Order: sequence, then structure tokens, then C-alpha cells
Amino acid sequence: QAEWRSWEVNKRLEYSLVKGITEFIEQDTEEARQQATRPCEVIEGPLMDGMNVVGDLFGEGKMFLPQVVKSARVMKQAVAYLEPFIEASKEQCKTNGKMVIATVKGDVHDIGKNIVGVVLQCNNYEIVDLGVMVPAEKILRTAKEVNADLIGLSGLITPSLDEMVNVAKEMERQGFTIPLLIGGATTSKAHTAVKIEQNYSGPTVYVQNASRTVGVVAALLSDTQRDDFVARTRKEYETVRIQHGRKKPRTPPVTLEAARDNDFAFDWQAYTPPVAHRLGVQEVEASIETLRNYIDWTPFFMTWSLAGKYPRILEDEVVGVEAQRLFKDANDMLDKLSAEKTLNPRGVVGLFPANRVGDDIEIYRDETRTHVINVSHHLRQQTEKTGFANYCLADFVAPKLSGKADYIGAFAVTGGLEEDALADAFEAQHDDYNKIMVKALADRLAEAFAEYLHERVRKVYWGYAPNENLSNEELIRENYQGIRPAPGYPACPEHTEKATIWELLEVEKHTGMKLTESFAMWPGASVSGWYFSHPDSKYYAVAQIQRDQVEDYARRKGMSVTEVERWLAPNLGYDA
Ligand code: B12
Ligand SMILES: Nc1ncnc2c1ncn2[C@@H]1O[C@H](CSCC[C@H](N)C(=O)O)[C@@H](O)[C@H]1O
Repeated sequence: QAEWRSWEVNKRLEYSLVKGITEFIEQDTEEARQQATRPCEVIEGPLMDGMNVVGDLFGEGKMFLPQVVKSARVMKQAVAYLEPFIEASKEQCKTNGKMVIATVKGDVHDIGKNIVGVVLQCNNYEIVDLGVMVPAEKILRTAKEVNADLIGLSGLITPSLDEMVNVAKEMERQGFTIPLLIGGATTSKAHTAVKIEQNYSGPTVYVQNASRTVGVVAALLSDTQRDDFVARTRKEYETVRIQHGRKKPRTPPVTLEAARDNDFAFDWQAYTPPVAHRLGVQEVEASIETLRNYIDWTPFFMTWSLAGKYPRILEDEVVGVEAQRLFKDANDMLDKLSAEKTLNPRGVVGLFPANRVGDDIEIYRDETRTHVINVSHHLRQQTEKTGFANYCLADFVAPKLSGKADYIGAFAVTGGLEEDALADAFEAQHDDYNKIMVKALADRLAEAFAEYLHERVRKVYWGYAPNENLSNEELIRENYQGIRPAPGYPACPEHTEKATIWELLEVEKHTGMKLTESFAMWPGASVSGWYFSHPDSKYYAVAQIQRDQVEDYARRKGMSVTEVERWLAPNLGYDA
């Protein structure tokens, strides 16, 4: 027996979808297609009734994202078996609308996209996923090729915002009318209103997450709301476009010269930077077993729309149960991935003699410090400050003109070069659950590798904190000496400098990890950055800089003032 196996066929479907039961979806939907006069009645019928149940169930707080994707696995697997019958008997089945989704050119991270997409499919909307590093050309060409009502763009890094504005300007040059939805971690409501919208006659809507998205595609794609929604979006996008537009960013900029005279104050003659126990470039690798203990699960829960900090989240009266099951699954997969060695985290680390020179860091070939093998550039905050200094990462390395011997470190790690293969496999068998799982887990593994390696550097490779012994909780709170800023973050926005790290460490040749034109890393599950030992070194944002630094930086980088303005776009204190 089973009780639910004694219910109506289209009732067992609703049950299997909601509960995510896969075992009987095959030999249960084939029976429902017989009752129906055509293949599209099962999809448009019981198959969607259940998803409609998942939808309100979800909206009430009795169901969460992790479970929802599990329902999709049953649906998408029901369609898969029922697609040979549909096409071989025509009819494209009624849908709520079509959409072309893709990760901007140059970018590579797509976890958030995969989520937005799956959720939309759970609302019958049809989604065509072009993947990542997709050229604006194929994007607009695909949307036309298969008549799409909406185009969705994703972007993780700053350089993506440029390619986005590009897509909008092209949609205008080509006459597109359909709405443009821009989302991602790099996308904000202010940028969409101040830099994206105005370049397109059609609607342009920014949407935080994958839940309020189905709500936008709903009103924006309807008839009784479509018009009112755009007008509201426009007005608002103006009260903000003119909000930021003028009423000038109160916080008077400063001469790059004055900033430099306010550089971090420190008596270097009295201080002696720890000497690295080791110098050189080392190919590193850690097992999943060693890295699990360094994993910070909080961001992992965020990724699945489960609010709460680990481990307290496991006891939450609302999502604790589901967080537990999601946690158990992740660990189940790690056990397999580790035992089979199907996913292998790897990286490279390096320490070099170094000294500051202006706002940059010279890196020497050896301890004689006679030959400079490379330069780390870095930018300086260009804002008036009282009580504080105009920070520049270089400031934390001993000045060349101090005679003090200092150093600088670099690293590049990835959760595994197999991330993509693995994702594709699940992608094949229409398993969105662990397709997302494996990538989210590869990401945790990468960040875990960065925490582990930073510890090894502090305790061994660099060796200034050999006796240091912190708990994972203690590591996450960064209650240790030194920092590891990563190109792209606030204190070092210029993404191009990742080239410096890749040159010093010869990353690609050593690990396989790659770099794109937009300077995104591959695999997606990968991290890279620097290492500073100074006990006074901390994170901060370079924020908005002026024309003077853009030019000085241009000279130093050997780039046009034009090229550097594109790369520091989000940090420019003036207009483009
Ligand atoms: C841990 C984390 C990571 C992860 C894993 C999870 C992830 N990305 O989703 C990993 C380890 C891969 C990572 C690394 C890097 N990161 Co990171 N990361 C973070 C952090 C702390 C959390 C983001 C998170 O977990 N997102 C949750 C996921 C599920 O959400 P999401 O991607 O944003 O997607 C949601 C929505 O935005 C939406 N959406 C997504 N796409 C679309 C598309 C459409 C069309 C629509 C309608 C909606 C929509 O739907 C999603 C589900 O709700 C943030 C800070 C922050 N809070 O934003 C930075 C942040 C994204 N990282 C940043 C940077 C700099 C980097 C690195 C280059 C760092 C380095 N190592 O040098 C690399 C990129 C690696 C590469 N391959 O190129 C930046 C800045 C962007 C910039 N200036 O380029 C951020 C904002 C940090 C900051 N404060 O400056 N990242
Ligand atoms: N202002 C800043 N400038 C440069 N890098 C920064 C920064 N703020 C954060 N970072 C980088 O991002 C890291 C924090 S995010 C990584 C740890 C987090 N618990 C997780 O698992 O996702 C910092 O350690 C540093 O590597």
C-alpha cells in the first residue's frame, strides 16, 4: 500500500510534486496522459496544479526554496519523459511566457541565475538559458530567434555592469520593445536607474532576488497591470535618478597629493616586518576532508533562501528543520565527492620580498632587492578625512626608502576544476537540486581553501603566528593578524590586477584556473587575493576617486585614461 498510491492519478502527481517524490513520477504520469486527449493536458493540467500548490504553500511559509527546487526535479523529470509524446504529436503546450536568460559576456558565475530560472519554470514560464560568458549578440539574437517576452541578464562582477548597459543600448539600436530585467550581485537599484534604464525606450526593471522576480514578470507581462507598473518604475527610477543625479555626494573629494600626504602614519624605523619563513611559488592542494572544517555554512544557507547564521539556524522554529535537511544533503554529497575524489580543490600560494613605492608595491626577484619582477598597483581613497588617513593597501608594506625588509603574498584557489563537468551531469538528468548543490558546495570549498591557506601562511609559510590556534567561528570573525584582500572588493576594486597575481603565481600553468577578458575567474568556484602581515592592516573602500588619480594610475598601468575609467567606473567620483 502507501495511501497516496490509492488516490486519483492527477492527485498522486500533485502529491509527488509537492513532496518531491521521484520514484513514481515515471509510472504515474504515463497513466495521466492516457486519460488526457493530448500530451499537453498533463503538463497544463495536474502537473501545474501541484506547482500551483507549491506556490501558495511556499507563499505561506510552509515550504522553502530547497524543497521547491525538489518539486521542480519531479516536474522537469515528468516533462522529460513526456516530451517525446508531445513533439512527436506537435503542440508546444500553453505557457505563461518565454524568457531568455544568460550571464553577461566575460562573467562566469551563474548560481543566482539558475535559481531565478528554476523558480520561474515553477510558474510555467518558459526559460531559455544561454549559459554564461554569453555575447550580447547571441542574447538579442536568441530572444528574437525564439520570440521571448523578456530578457534576463546576470552579473557577479563590476565589469558586467558595462556589458549590461551595452545590451540595453543595443536593444534600442535594434528596436526591441520587450522588458529588460537586470539582476545579479553587482547590480543595484541605483545603477539600474542611473546607468541602465535611460539607454532603452523599453521597460528596464531591477529585481533583488528570484522571488520578487516572478512577481515582476507577472505584472509586467499582464494587461491589467503592465502599464501601471512601468509608469511606477519610471517615476521611482527618477526620484532616485535625480536624487543621486544632483544634491551632490556630500563628502568633498581631495587632491591625490593631499591624500598621499595623509597616508597611513607609522614609524617604520621602530618596526620590523616579520620575515617570511618561505619565499617562492608553491602549488597547493587540500582534500575535501581537510577543508570541511574550514567551511562557513552561513553564506550557503543564504544561497538557498534560508535566513539565519550557522549553527543557530539549525534550531530555528521555522527553517531549522529544512536547514537541517539541506545541511544533511550537502554533507551527503561532500562524503561522496570526497570518497570518489570526483571534485578536487587546488591552488597556488606565493611570498615575495616587497616594498612600497608611492601607491604601489614593488616585488623583487630575490632578497637582494635589485631586480623588480612585478608591481602591485592599488588605489588610494580620495576623500577628505579627519582623524583617519587616506588608505591605500601599499601603505601597509614598508616604504622602500626605509631599508626595512618586507614581503607580500598571493594566492589563487578553486573548489575544483570539475565543478562544470559535475554541474553538467546533473544538468543532463534534469536535476536542478544538486546541479545547484555541487556549485554552491564548490564555492564553499573554495572559500574554505582560502581560509585554510591563509592560516597556513600565517602559521607556517610566512610564519608570524605559528602558535595561533582559532576556532572556525574565530576565523570567520577574522580575529587574527593580517588581511587577504581580493581584487574587486572595496579596498582594491581594480579587477585587472588579478593579472598581476596570475603572473606572479603563474596560476593558469600551475592549477588550470583561468582568467577572462572581464577578469573573472574560472572555474566559478574560485578565489584569489593578496596577503598582508601588518597588524594594523584592515579592509576599507577606495570609494570614489578623481581625475588626477585616474591619470596617474593610467600612466602606471600603461592604459588610456579612457580604459581605466571603464574599469573603475563604480569608483569614479565624477561622470563618464
Ligand atoms: C561568498 C560570495 C561569493 C561566492 C559564492 C556564492 C555566490 N556568488 O552566489 C564565491 C566564492 C564564488 C565568490 C567569489 C568572488 N567574488 Co564574491 N561574494 C560573496 C558574497 C559575500 C555573498 C553573495 C551570495 O552568497 N549570493 C547569493 C546568491 C544565491 O545570490 P546572487 O548571486 O546575488 O543571486 C540572487 C539575486 O541577485 C538574483 N539575480 C541573479 N541573477 C539574476 C538575473 C536576472 C535576470 C534577475 C531577474 C534576477 C537575478 O537571483 C538570486 C537568488 O535570489 C558577496 C556580497 C553580497 N552580499 O552581495 C560577494 C560579492 C558578489 N563578490 C565580489 C567579488 C569581487 C568576487 C571575486 C572576483 C573575489 C576574488 N576572489 O578576487 C570572486 C568571483 C570568482 C570568479 N569566478 O570570477 C563583489 C563585487 C562585485 C565587483 N566589484 O566585482 C561582491 C558584491 C562583494 C563586495 N562587497 O564588494 N563570491
Ligand atoms: N574591503 C575589502 N577589501 C578587500 N577585500 C575584502 C574587503 N572586504 C572583504 N574582502 C575579501 O572578502 C573576504 C570576506 S568574504 C569570505 C569569508 C566569508 N565568511 C565567506 O565564507 O564568504 C575578506 O576576507 C577578503 O578576502
